[PDB]
Amino acid sequence: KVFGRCELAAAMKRHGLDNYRGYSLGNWVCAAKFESNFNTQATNRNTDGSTDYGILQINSRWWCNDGRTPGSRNLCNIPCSALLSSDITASVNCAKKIVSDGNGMNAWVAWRNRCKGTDVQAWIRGCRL
Amino acid sequence: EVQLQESGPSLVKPSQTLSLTCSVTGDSVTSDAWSWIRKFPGNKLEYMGYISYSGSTYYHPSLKSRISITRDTSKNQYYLQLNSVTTEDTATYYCASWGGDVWGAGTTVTVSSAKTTAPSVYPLAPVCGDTTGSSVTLGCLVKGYFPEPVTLTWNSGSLSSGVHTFPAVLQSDLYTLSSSVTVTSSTWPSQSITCNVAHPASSTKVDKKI
Amino acid sequence: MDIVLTQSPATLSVTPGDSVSLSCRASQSISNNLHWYQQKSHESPRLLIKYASQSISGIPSRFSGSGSGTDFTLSINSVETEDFGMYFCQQSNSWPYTFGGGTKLEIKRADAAPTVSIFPPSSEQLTSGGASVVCFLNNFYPKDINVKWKIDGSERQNGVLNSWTDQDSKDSTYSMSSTLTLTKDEYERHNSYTCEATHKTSTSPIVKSFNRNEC
Repeated sequence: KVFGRCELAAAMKRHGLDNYRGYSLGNWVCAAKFESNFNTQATNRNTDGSTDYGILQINSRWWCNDGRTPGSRNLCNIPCSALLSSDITASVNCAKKIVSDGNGMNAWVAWRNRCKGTDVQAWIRGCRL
Repeated sequence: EVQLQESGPSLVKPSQTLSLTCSVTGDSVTSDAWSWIRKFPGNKLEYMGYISYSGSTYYHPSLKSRISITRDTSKNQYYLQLNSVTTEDTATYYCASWGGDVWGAGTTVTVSSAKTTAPSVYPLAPVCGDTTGSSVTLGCLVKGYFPEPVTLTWNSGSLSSGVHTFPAVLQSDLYTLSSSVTVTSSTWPSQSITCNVAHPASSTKVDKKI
Repeated sequence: MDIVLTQSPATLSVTPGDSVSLSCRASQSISNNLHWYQQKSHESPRLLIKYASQSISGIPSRFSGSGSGTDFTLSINSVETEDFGMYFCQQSNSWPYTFGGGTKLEIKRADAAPTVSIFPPSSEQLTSGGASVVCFLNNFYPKDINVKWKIDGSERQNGVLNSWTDQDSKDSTYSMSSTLTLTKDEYERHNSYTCEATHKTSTSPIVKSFNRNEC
């Protein structure tokens, strides 16, 4: 499904991403927007046999297993399909595990480029959550 | 299938370094982030820190200064180093996956400068062998040994009912443990009752008739 | 500062078949980043609920969690015989991760007065210059109990060490041993030694004592 901006922020809040390890809710809303336009079914293949899945475009070479990616590490111990659900539970859990690494949200290149160091609070600005 | 197991010196001296190893089996150590968690005496848990799947680290601020966590990708193990320990670092140490879905059995690390010491075994009997009720309880005080543990039995095992052997407590740097055994009055002193104590670390075993 | 997690009640006594609710409050909001662990005696902790209310595949359905922000609850729908032990909450919202002090689930049973026995120092210990007076208080329930030592009618606190057993697997009662240690010289300077136990099973304390002047 394709979330509404505010609808997604409310969900992300319910799922505890707001202020998770020092990252305000805006950061996550902004990241989702630029990564998949709030689309849970979004996918994108890469040069290697890996694919980015879900609202947060999580890679299948290091984070999830789709049973067909060379050098899969499945760090999130989850089937990549779980990241395409209308239920964001799984994508959030994995995102939290990713951001829990030393380099934090810098894992999402799209975040650094268009969200990192910006007034991200703008993304939840206006929402009645 | 993934399983963890801690190993390392069970005894560390004050000011020295505590070192533990966690062996990851069933999977690669690079297949997850890992942590060290310790449990102090009063059910007080402390998350010491964790090492990511990338090798980067996060240390509990209270320990940031004495702690070091590393990993070895060839042996599939990660380690814990904790400097300048003091008696307060005595605790049960556990290694676990960052997710908390897998845990090692845990291992106790005791910080003390005490040297191995055989225990003194004392018989506990009523004042002037005075029997009262229908039953009587006798005891055995196992005092001043190091390190743990000791094994205590009554009549080489032939007396197993009505026994209460208590957890050892630290007394003046050494351990002290007691054990009570209750029997019918028709049993004692008619029949001999003996306390058997073995302390492996000091190669000792002593029998004390009550 | 670091996030503080307060669990209540400290201990909870129930009968298998009943339902219970365990509480965990955070000093600061942590959204849904609160996890529940179970730890049975002689066993390592086991994760039961993750992110406040998500279920772990493989954990019995009777376990469930709720709440958000600073108020969380762990529920056990009909506690089972193998469910007794410690329960801790833990937050992963901010570094460092911190644990609550834990709630202890113990088995409920009928009250039982302790069986108290007192023992004087053995001749062997006295010869070595020491003097330990031991008192056993066995098979009582509930767990709360107060033990007071008295020498020649004066309460004595220094030199006292206690040890408590875990809830008895045979009859769900508790037991403890209290030991008063003195030097041979101190011991021989006094006469009456008393182990007094105050327990819910009686308004008047259970007194076990002996005099040196005799025996």
